[PDB]
Amino acid sequence: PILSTTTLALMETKLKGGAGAFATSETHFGNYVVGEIIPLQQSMLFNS
Amino acid sequence: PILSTTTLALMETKLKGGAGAFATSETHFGNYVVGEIIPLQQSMLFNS
Amino acid sequence: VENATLARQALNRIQRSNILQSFKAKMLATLFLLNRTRDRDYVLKFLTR
Amino acid sequence: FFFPVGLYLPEDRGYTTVESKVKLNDTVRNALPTTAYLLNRDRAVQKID
Amino acid sequence: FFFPVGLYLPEDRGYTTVESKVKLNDTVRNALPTTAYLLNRDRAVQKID
Amino acid sequence: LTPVTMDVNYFKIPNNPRGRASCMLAVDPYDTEAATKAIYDHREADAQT
Repeated sequence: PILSTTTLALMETKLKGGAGAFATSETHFGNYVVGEIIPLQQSMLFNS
Repeated sequence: PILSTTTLALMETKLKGGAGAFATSETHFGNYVVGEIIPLQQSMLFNS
Repeated sequence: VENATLARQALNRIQRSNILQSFKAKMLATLFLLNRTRDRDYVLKFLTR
Repeated sequence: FFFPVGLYLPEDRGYTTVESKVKLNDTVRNALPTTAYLLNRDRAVQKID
Repeated sequence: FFFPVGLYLPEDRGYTTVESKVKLNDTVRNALPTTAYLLNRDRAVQKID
Repeated sequence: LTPVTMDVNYFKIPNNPRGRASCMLAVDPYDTEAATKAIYDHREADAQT
């Protein structure tokens, strides 16, 4: 699974999170995010 | 992009926020901020 | 000392403005530093400079 | 990789776990999703419809 | 550098992410921002309209 | 000038203010027709957005 959301609001909530925030999944009344199991987005960009 | 805001409230929150807050890109109903991507405003100020 | 190397004629206006901006920043930074900050690196660097 | 779009969570079991963090205004476009957001090669947001 | 002024985000997909931190009183003058705020060379706020 | 309902997320990333990227390290070398198609042909998708 890859980080995806049904509404930009939770995406903006994810973008502000600290290190490793992408991994955790979150849901709302009718919206959700699924976290990527592999921390690919943090690891790949960390190389610069 | 440079740190910009469409209402004084978010600008005041940015000033009150600690180091590293300028990179954030928070939003609101019809108000928003765009955070600087290079931390220029913090790095430049330190050396006077 | 940090702007002595670029001025090579009479002070152009922009250089003087830079001098004033550095004046206001350094003046607000330097006031009562010994009472303000008490870590070794800052004090040693300040005295050396 | 696989990712879903256009899903409908049951209303008679609805719940929130982010109430203190995010708040969406009352409009059916938010209530019933029809869009998904994903990241590109560079860490930027992209939209699929 | 570039910066946007006078934009209008969609209302039907409106959303908030700072509700616990900041609050604005109900007035359309706030709802449709006609000005932008930017930072001077020194950390001071500038007001373009 | 720029329309009112511009997608603001375009401004949150390093981008070209023209609204359409034209970086010439992407196009094939000396293919003038391909380069002008990349810049001006709005019946073919832009890169990076």
